[PDB]
Amino acid sequence: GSMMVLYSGTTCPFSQRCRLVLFEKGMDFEIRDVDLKPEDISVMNPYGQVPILVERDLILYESNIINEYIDERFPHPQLMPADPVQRARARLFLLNFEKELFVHVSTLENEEKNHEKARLAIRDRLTQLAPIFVKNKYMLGEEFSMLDVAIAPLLWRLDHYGIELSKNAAPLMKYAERIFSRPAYIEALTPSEKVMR
Amino acid sequence: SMMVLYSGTTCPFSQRCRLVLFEKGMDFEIRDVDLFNKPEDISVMNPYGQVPILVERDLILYESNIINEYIDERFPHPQLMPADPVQRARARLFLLNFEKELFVHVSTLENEKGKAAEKNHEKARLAIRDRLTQLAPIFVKNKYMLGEEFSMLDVAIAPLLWRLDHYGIELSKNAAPLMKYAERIFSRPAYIEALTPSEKVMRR
Ligand SMILES: N[C@@H](CCC(=O)N[C@@H](CS)C(=O)NCC(=O)O)C(=O)O
Ligand SMILES: O=C[C@H](O)[C@@H](O)[C@H](O)[C@H](O)CO
Ligand SMILES: O=C[C@H](O)[C@@H](O)[C@H](O)[C@H](O)CO
Repeated sequence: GSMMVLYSGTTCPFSQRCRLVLFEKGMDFEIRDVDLKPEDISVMNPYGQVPILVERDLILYESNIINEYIDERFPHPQLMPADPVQRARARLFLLNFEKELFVHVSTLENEEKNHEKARLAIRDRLTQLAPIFVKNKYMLGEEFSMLDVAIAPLLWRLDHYGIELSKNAAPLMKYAERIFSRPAYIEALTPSEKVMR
Repeated sequence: SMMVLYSGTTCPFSQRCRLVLFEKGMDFEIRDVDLFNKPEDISVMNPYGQVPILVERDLILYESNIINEYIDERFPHPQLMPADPVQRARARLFLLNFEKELFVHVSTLENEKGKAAEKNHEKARLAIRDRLTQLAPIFVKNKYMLGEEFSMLDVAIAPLLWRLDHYGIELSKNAAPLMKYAERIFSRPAYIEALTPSEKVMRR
């Protein structure tokens, strides 16, 4: 039975992952907007960050941890592949997103010359990713997954972040629109996020 | 199982995977990798050019914790990640906090070389010392990291505890419960079997 409470940053891309996941699963939950921040935030998460998930005695932070937990509590729809081989591949992709893209998102969100280096790294990495979507509907092919969940807040914020993409990036934007069109995505978007595009 | 593990002979990350493999008693092949003369294909299989790498048929995994979670799911005996979703989540968060709080410093110690790295090494040592010393009181009442049952958390941290002398990390006396705990790990026959000859030399 669901008792989920999500402490969420209204313009936080990491929080948007969790918000997206909760709306995809269509279960009961409560979102608490955090203004960057009440004292209990650093009590619940010693790193002082959102998102934070609370369900009874459980306190979780880090968006991918939170989302994996939710995906296991409410397995429909399935966001992590059921097959162990596929699940491992996907976990490795998620991890690489964190290393290759979202460390730069953190720079953009949390910290000035570093911002420029961050944008360039994100452009370059997306340039490498773009050809995937020549043939694939979603990251793992036909099925929506945690990989799409994870990257969507970044793709959403490309203009907000002042990211210029290379010529080969067109299939990536088509892919991005396919995510943004999802009913859960629309529902999980904050008023503040909606203005970004 | 047709698992092949590319393993660094003194690589603490590789040791996690060797340890998991011996704990589960499955069939496997270890391919010993000499990181002083790293073969080109290591960088083909893993673009970060690091070991451990697990290859099983068409699957190529790297990152020790990803490899181990995969093995644990493929062969759940004994279960190293808790079955319960709440416990599994807690455990995953603990694992992640280990990588951030401890093993970024192990990476510094292992991967950065030269006289330039020595200031970074000293910081890595101090950070590891301070963090292990904070954790130590846990092992007064707990046999293993999650209590009575051995888990992935013990797997993850053991190669570091094994290497404290090797890294020149000295803990104060109040870290004794942590050392008792470490010996509780080291005495497991799986642990002893998974040690390479070079790793055995690491603790006088
Ligand atoms: N996060 C990785 C780190 C693995 C790693 O750093 N391996 C080191 C050996 S300790 C390596 O292969 N370095 C390659 C090199 O620089 O030659 C994991 O958990 O597997
Ligand atoms: O904004 C937070 C609200 O709590 C909202 O998320 C609802 O509770 C949810 O839609 C339940 O379905
Ligand atoms: O109560 C002890 C818990 O097991 C927890 O504290 C973990 O041991 C953690 O890894 C240390 O932060």
